[PDB]
Amino acid sequence: GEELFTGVVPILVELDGDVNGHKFSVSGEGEGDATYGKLTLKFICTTGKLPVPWPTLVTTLGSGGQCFSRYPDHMKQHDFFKSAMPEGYVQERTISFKDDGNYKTRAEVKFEGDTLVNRIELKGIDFKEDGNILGHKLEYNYNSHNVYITADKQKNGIKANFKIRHNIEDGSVQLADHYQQNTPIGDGPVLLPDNHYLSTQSALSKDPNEKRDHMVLLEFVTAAGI
Repeated sequence: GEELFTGVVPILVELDGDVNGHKFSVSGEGEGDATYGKLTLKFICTTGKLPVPWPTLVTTLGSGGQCFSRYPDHMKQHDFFKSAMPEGYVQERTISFKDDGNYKTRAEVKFEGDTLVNRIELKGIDFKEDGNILGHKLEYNYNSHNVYITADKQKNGIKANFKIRHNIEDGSVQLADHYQQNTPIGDGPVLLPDNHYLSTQSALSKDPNEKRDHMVLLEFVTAAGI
């Protein structure tokens, strides 16, 4: 439940991807603090260079940030993510880049000891050869986003819909529409929320001592709407 997130929880993230035939793997480690709604993670591409830009992977790789959200006192009954723990939940997403391809995922966020683990299977198709993604025209940055959550009582889980604004180097913005569905792994009672949002902010940086392809993610997630 929410009892497992009172202190600093260590995180381990693993991702196997396949974008337009290009195969890659990403490892990540870090820690989250639900009291501050903070998440700090370091990702490394274990297969060499990443064939997609790092900003396009933030919501998938940093999906654990949704579990570390600071929910206000009058809202702690709308926290699905924490209530699904230790057994966790299965997450499936469809990220649609406007005028380009899409990413289809299958993720699992659960507890393995004192460590929260996020394992993802990603498949990307229909990307343009010299488009914003495969052409690496995205700036190494990120903007704020609100994750609009609604309950799916039929499947005992939740649904989420949101838009990500990716800044391009020429001045344009690349829209990435997100569709999300979560369902618990366990049979025990989970918290089914009313309509609300997760106010999320993401800051990206580099580690000047890491020679490998990496990304440092600092995320701040707070709940609101009710």
